[PDB]
Amino acid sequence: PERITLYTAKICPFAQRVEIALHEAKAHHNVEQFQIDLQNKPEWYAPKVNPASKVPAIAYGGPHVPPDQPSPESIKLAESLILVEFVADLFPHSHLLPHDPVKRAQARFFIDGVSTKFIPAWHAFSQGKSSEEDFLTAVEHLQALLPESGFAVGAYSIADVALTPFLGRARVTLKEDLGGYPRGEGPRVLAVLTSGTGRLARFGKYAQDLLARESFQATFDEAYITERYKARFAD
Amino acid sequence: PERITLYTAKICPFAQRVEIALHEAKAHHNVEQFQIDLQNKPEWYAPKVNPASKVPAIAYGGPHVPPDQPSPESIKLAESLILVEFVADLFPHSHLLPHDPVKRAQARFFIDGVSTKFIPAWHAFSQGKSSEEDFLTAVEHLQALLPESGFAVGAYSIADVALTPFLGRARVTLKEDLGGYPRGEGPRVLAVLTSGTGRLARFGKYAQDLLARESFQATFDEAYITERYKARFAD
Ligand SMILES: *SC[C@H](NC(=O)CC[C@H](N)C(=O)O)C(=O)NCC(=O)O
Ligand SMILES: *SC[C@H](NC(=O)CC[C@H](N)C(=O)O)C(=O)NCC(=O)O
Ligand SMILES: O=C1C[C@H](c2ccc(O)cc2)Oc2cc(O)cc(O)c21
Ligand SMILES: O=C1C[C@H](c2ccc(O)cc2)Oc2cc(O)cc(O)c21
Repeated sequence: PERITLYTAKICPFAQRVEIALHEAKAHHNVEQFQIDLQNKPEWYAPKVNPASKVPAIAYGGPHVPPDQPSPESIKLAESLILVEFVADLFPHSHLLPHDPVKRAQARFFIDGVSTKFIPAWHAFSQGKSSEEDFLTAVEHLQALLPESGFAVGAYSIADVALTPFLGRARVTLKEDLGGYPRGEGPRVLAVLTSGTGRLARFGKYAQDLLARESFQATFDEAYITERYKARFAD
Repeated sequence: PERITLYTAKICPFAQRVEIALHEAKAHHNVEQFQIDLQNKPEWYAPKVNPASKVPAIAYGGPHVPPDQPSPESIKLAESLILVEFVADLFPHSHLLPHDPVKRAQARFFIDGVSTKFIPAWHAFSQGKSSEEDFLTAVEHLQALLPESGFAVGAYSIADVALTPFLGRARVTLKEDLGGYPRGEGPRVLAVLTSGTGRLARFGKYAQDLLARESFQATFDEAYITERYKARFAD
């Protein structure tokens, strides 16, 4: 494939999706990363890379240029789920996208559930807007899609990529009691989520497997995430 | 491919996405259609086909069975965008999915814009919730993605599939003054949208092309849609 510049941020779970994808493709050392400070975005980012002014975004092909001076000739692509599929499409030996058409749809249907149920339900619960049961209900929906063993469609796929950055950050929010509920309520919810027992037994094992995946650990600055998350709550 | 049963409804734009896709694949006469009455859903639909109780849904493979008695052995798939990609994946000679990885991402990015901007903005405006300018702004976003000529990425693709059912129904809503604004306001907005002139000139030509596409006309019961839409407004 042509040269890739990835515009990312350690803080952003949507961006880690693309970092995980590149790492699964064992291409993480072939691409140039540039970190965007989301509180102080470069003035060139929105007009030259992504008018939505969000990470991730990729500059694909074109001449060799400094990453803070992206070329007009590179192809600009945004949206983490789309970029994950682009990475699968560019590096087929990654096996991110299953060959079988049925298995692809099931991976993409799981992503739909990550997108329309888990993430919004996590957002609402971690901010104190909704109930614990609303969050657990959304997780049980995903659990019900899981096969008896393995990842979302057996073999690791884009489905697991979509979920993992939000799972690992939720773990941090809950382990450290940053979810807006009294002390110990956070850690109790983590155990429900990841113990491997109880109503979310199967999801708990799956969660253990997602967070052990090499690609996740290598692209997850837990110390940086945990430090930022405590400061945010402190306000 | 194995046998396909498609659970659909003339009224539903999300379902027409799959009908358009099948027709582009020149496979519309190979699949069994079953019409779901969304006001009186069969009792077997949710437990045996799609627990979300929505159309479209596909039963894939399995034995030959009556469509109102779907087999446990067929693979059940739901979500119109995912089913459109499944159809592209099953019938590659349809050319619904471009070969080039960059062109696929651009088609899918357009769909993201159809999904996150056009459809929600149309929904809000057609019900009287938001402003005309909010709707036109969302359309101009899509316009800005269009190439100088052709469909969303040049060649017809899944991108155009995603949009067309909502465009053709919006046309009906607006032509017939069913949008909640005084008489003539509907028809004025249609001309803005489809004239090929003005601020939405390029989109207007594109709209002309989407609504002339054979696949759209063959899967669009305009008389049935127009009759239902007038009755709805009449309440
Ligand atoms: S997490 C950082 C933000 N990213 C996104 O919101 C990406 C979401 C996209 N829809 C996607 O790609 O999935 C970000 O960059 N936000 C900018 C900001 O600071 O508001
Ligand atoms: S238009 C008919 C309804 N379909 C959908 O809502 C499908 C949306 C999906 N998210 C998709 O596939 O894109 C439907 O069947 N509604 C059931 C009802 O009557 O409420
Ligand atoms: O069709 C979809 C929609 C789904 C999605 C659903 C809701 C949402 O808010 C965001 C994404 O994401 C996807 C991700 C993919 O890799 C491939 C797909 O075909 C889809
Ligand atoms: O990644 C996405 C998300 C996009 C989408 C975005 C927002 C939304 O609400 C629904 C869908 O739909 C898709 C449709 C596809 O064919 C392939 C894709 O990769 C995607």
